[PDB]
Amino acid sequence: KSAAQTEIMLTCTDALNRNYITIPRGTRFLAYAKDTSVNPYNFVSREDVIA
Amino acid sequence: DSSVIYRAIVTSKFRTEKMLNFYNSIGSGPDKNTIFITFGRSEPWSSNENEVGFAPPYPTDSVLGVTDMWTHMMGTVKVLPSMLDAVIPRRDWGDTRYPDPYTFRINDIVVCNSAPYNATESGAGWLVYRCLDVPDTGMCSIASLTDKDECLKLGGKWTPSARSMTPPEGRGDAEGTIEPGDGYVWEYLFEIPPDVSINRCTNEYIVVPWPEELKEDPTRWGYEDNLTWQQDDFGLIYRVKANTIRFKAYLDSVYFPEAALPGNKGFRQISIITNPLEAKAHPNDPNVKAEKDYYDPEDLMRHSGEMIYMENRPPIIMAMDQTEEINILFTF
Amino acid sequence: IYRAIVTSKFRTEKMLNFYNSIGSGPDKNTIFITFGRSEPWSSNENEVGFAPPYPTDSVLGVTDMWTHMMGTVKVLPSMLDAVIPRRDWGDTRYPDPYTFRINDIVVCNSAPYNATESGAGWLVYRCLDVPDTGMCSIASLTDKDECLKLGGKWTPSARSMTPPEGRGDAEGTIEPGDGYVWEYLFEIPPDVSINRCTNEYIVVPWPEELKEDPTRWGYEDNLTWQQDDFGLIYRVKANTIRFKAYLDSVYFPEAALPGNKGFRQISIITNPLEAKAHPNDPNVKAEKDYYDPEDLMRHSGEMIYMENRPPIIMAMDQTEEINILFTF
Amino acid sequence: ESFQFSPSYVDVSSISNFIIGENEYHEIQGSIQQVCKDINRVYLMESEG
Repeated sequence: KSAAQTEIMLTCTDALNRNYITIPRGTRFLAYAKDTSVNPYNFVSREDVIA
Repeated sequence: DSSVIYRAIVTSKFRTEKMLNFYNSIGSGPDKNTIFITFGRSEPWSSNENEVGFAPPYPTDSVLGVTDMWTHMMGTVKVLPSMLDAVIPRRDWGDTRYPDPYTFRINDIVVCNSAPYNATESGAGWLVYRCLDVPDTGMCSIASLTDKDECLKLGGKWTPSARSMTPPEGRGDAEGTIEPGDGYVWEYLFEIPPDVSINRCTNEYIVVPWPEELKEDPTRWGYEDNLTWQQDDFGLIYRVKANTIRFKAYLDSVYFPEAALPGNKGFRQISIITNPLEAKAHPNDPNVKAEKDYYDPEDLMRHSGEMIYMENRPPIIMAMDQTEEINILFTF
Repeated sequence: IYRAIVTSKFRTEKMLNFYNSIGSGPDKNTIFITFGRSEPWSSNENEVGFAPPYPTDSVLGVTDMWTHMMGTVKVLPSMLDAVIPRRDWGDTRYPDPYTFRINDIVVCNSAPYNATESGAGWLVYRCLDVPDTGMCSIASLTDKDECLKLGGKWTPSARSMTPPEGRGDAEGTIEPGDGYVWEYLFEIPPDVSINRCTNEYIVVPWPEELKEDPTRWGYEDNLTWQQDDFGLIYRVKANTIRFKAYLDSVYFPEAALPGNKGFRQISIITNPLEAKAHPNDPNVKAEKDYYDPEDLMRHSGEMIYMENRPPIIMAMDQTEEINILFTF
Repeated sequence: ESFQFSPSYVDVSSISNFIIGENEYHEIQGSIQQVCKDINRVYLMESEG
């Protein structure tokens, strides 16, 4: 069975303000589906990403 | 109790050193070794020899063993130093065939431009990189350690988790993939021009340049650009620590039609000889080293010179109009 | 699926090239030998049973050894000799002085018990055949001939009467009677003997040096039939070279001064280049016998062989000696 | 290639992450002559041209 798959740009700010900044793999987002249920559905970053 | 107990080691370089020396020792005419390579024994090891799984008897070294090997010998071929090259195992970035094309370990040496998928840059021969640093995440060869740095702080090997994104690039002395980001860093060596690649290189083993031959062109090997601080160097093989020389030879039916004739059971066993002397009609006559490329074993003096290396094989059948090739390498 | 072998001679061969390869000045290797690391391994290092940490080979390991290096000494080819393990006929101390195995190599005249013959240097015989009665290395065989026809080793029962003699080809005390038969090789002249020989290892002559005197080495007598031959070292199959070197306080008084804890570790280097004030200046290989590591260019030349020991303390007016044996 | 652009972004840098583009290198140039009597004497300067 195939997973949901979706791209998101997120606007973030590095508190350390280290101009080179990454997101690790597998970060967690609660995804509200068009409800078959109210509960969110976790989407994880399939891989890390740098910005 | 043991009073004195000490430790000492030879550097891998000394392997190389012997080689470079050994390479020097093949002479033209005088006072430096000359090498002939010989095949023989039409005769069958045993009736089995044809069948699968047959292993010919392990050769014997003795004045007896010599004579016998010296007895059957079909033919002989000289070796010019230019057919002798230093080589290291070839490893290409991105090559599917071999494991982990994208995963490199510290100090591994990676070839670029070798192949289309490999190739970054057109209009240039093969490239040779070594991989200094590998991604931080990975696994340690010592099972006790989960940190690359800690693995390495003890010195155990480390295998990185993250595969290489791109094959290394740049002439630039440090320059693997440092600024924007990656786990691997790459070290550059020299670039190989295509013809030599094509003619010398075996996809397992790149051919490595001699310091002497390098003295001729630093550019054709792309080495001219760098920085040595010792002045001229060219001792590059030290840096790569190639322990392996490749003998290349070419057999042709024409020099030895007799062993080439249809129905020959071929030669079972191979033997190399160093500094043999010509046959002489009069035993008091002064010895003569052997210039010509091939000699029927007759035209060579019995037992003259020393043969270092003996060999036994299942029969191999030479054939006329065939052109057969032999390679033998050496790690000193 | 094939089988193949290298002759033991090639061991010898490597040496001969390698022996050829030490150069004087040009385009042939030059060898320096270095000691260093005053620094203590650990407080224990002095104690009995102490084994220094197993050395490391790396550009790092190099640097450190290159860092501590006290002093450096060249090696002249004449300090390089081929050698084989010495075994003398009749020496009581060591086992079976009188019991020889086929192809063993026996020195004669070395010692009074050894000495048959005055007024001749040392002799070197090899023992072709051994008494018939004996013991086989393969426990299954009670016959020397059968043991050997199969090739298992054989140990003879009967001891030799006398150490062999005569220049001739197999002697062997064959006619009158004996279990041993003897083949002659060459005679060693005394001067070289005394100075070269370590009681474990006789020094074996070089072919070139042989080319000079067949007589002084007693080889002139024989039979080669190839004309000059002289490849004698092939016959003895010496795979082992002995480096000899001489350390002296005088060249390096600073490490010689009273109270030094001595040098822990040793290193040899090949073809270093001189120090230069200006790096663009052309490189210079190193002639002089000793160089302060300073007088040598950083990292110049290659060090093949690294070494670590419990500390040894040099002292001035002391004279220290080093021997090193490479088995190729 | 890869990244879609689309109506997307204010940032200059995220795109700079790779514009594609090209990076630095060194190169060695020519021999040297002394102004006078020794080269070790002389010193170098290169403005870009």
